[PDB]
Amino acid sequence: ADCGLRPLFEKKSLEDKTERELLESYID
Amino acid sequence: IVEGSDAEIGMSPWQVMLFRKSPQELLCGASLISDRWVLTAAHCLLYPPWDKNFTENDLLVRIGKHSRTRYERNIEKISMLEKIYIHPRYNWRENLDRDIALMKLKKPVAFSDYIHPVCLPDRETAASLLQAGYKGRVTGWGNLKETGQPSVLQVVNLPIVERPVCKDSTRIRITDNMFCAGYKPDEGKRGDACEGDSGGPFVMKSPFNNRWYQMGIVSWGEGCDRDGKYGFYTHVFRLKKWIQKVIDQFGE
Amino acid sequence: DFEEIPEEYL
Ligand SMILES: Cc1cc(OC[C@H](C)Nc2ccncc2)cc(C(=O)N(CCC(=O)NC(C)(C)C)C(C)C)c1
Ligand SMILES: [Ca+2]
Ligand code: NA
Repeated sequence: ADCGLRPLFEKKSLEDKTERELLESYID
Repeated sequence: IVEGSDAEIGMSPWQVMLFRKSPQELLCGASLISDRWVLTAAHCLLYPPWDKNFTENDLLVRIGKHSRTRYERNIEKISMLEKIYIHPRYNWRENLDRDIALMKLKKPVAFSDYIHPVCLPDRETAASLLQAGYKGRVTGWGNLKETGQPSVLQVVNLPIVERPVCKDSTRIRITDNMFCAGYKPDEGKRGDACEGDSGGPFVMKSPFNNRWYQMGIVSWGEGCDRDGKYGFYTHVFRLKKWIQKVIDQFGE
Repeated sequence: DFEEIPEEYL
């Protein structure tokens, strides 16, 4: 099951322009 | 979406447009959770105070889209509905408690670079990620302002808000089946869902396994992007027993 | 405002 893994991003190890903003909020 | 930006191509491949057949118009957002099941808000389908009560043959689902208004030949897929399931305890009279519906497609949709399902959270996911200050992402083709419409899918990242602040922002009774998200007036950044974004997904990217999870569904709001107001989202994990019951009873 | 979709889906 490959839910939640986008063909044009996670499947090719490319990041989208603003997902890092999400990760940076995940602090603690 | 107010104060968002254009999506990248393939950024939200689980995004679904609910499309009214006639007159042809955007009705709502939705999300793809498997090859035959689409998740949305119950208020996209049923809201008697505004004379809304749509049946299966009234709508279509459009998957893989980017452009709002164009027919995106060789990219999007259009699906008919076999059946609608609304939560039996959806509280349309008061506060849209349990604002959730499922739609089973007549035929399975083929996945592609543009069409791919989102994950649903389990208990541990929700616990790890549904915390004040943590940001999720909302997408849609709804209005750009409260009082126009985008050429392509819009995207905005918004922080989950502390439940006492959510409660203190509104006269409506909030429940544990809802959460709110948005910036505070002192935070300076802005952003919200708006009319036509209802039913779309609030997603979070797990830092544990790099997968996207749908934590929320765009539910109700009072205005759009108003200082001191927050958007409200159906708490998907809290309603997952119902999701699972429906798919286990009626799925193929 | 919306482009017509193929007849097949209506
Ligand atoms: C069907 C519906 C939809 C709705 O908001 C849709 C709207 C598009 N949703 C969002 C907007 C901005 N951000 C996040 C979400 C808001 C409402 C609403 O106004 N409600 C209140 C209705 C109500 O009681 N109104 C008065 C005037 C009688 C008090 C609901 C039931 C909470 C109803
Ligand atoms: Ca209150
Ligand atoms: Na606000």
